[PDB]
Amino acid sequence: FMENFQKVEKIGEGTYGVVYKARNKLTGEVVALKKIRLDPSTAIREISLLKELNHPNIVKLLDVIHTENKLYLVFEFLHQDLKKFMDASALTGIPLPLIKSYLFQLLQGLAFCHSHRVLHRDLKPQNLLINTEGAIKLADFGLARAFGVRTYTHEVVTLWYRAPEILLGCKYYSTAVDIWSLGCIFAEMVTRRALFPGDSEIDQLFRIFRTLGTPDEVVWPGVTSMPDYKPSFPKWARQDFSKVVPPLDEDGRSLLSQMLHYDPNKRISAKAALAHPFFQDVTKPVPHLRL
Ligand SMILES: Nc1nc(Oc2cccc(CC(=O)O)c2)c2nc[nH]c2n1
Repeated sequence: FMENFQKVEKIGEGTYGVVYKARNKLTGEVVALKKIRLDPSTAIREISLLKELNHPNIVKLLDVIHTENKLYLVFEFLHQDLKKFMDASALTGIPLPLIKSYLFQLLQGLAFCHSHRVLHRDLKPQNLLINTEGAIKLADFGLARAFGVRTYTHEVVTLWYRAPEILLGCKYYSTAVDIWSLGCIFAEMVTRRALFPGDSEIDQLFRIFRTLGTPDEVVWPGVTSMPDYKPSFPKWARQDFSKVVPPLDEDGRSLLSQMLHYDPNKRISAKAALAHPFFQDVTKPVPHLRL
C-alpha cells in the first residue's frame, strides 16, 4: 500500500533499490518509482537539480519524494530495456540500421548530459530503455555522483561496462567513462555477446587487456601510477577489432576503436562521435517490440 500511488507492482531490483511500476493516485499516470535503499541530505538537492534536465534521449526525472524518512525517485516509465530487447533479438540480431539509430541517440543523450556537466558513471543495457516509436533513452544520469565506489543494490553489480581507469582504482571520473561503457554496449549489440563479461574486478581488467593489449605508458601516460596498477600484470598483445566485432564495417570499427582507447583523454567525445562517418546514413527505424 502507498499513500500517493495505486496498482504498485515490482519491476525488479535496481542499482539503488527496488523499482516499481506505479499508478499515481491523483493523475492515473503510470511511472517508474525507485525506492532508494538507504542504511544523505546533499543527495536530495543534487538529484532534485536533475528534474530540470529534458532531452529526448534521457528518461525524465519527474520528481524526488522524501516522506516518512524514505527517498523515492519518480521517472517516466518505459516498457522494455535494451538488455531484454537484445535477448529477444538474439536469433536474428538487432538490424544494423537500428543499432546505428540507437547508438546515435545514446550519443545525443550523453552529449546533452555532458554539456550540462552531468555524468552517468554506470551505463549498462539495464538502464537503457526503449519505446515503440524507435527511441532509446538513458536512465539514472547523475545519480552515481549524488550517491557515490558505493553499492546500494543486493544483486551482483555488473562490471562489464566499467572503464579501465575505474577498475585501476582512479577516484577521478570524467566524461570518458560513459563513452567507454557505450562502446562496450555498441559492440554487444553488433556481436550479440557481451564484449568483456568479467566476473570480478581483476577478471574484468584481464578480459580488457587480453583483447586490447595490456596498457603501458606509451598508449596511456600515467597508467603505471594508477592506484591499483601492478607491474606484475601479464603483458598481452592487442588483437584487431576486425576479429572482435565482425562483421561491423570499417566505419563502425573505427568509431568503436575511438570509444575504447585506454587513455580517457584520447577517447572520442560524444559530440565528436556524432560527426563520425559511421552516422552518414543514420535513420530512425521502428523496432519490433513484444510487450
Ligand atoms: N521500466 C523501467 N525501468 C526502469 O529502471 C529499472 C528498473 C529495474 C531495474 C533497473 C536496472 C538497474 O537500475 O540497474 C532499472 C526505469 N527507469 C526509469 N524509467 C524506467 N522504466
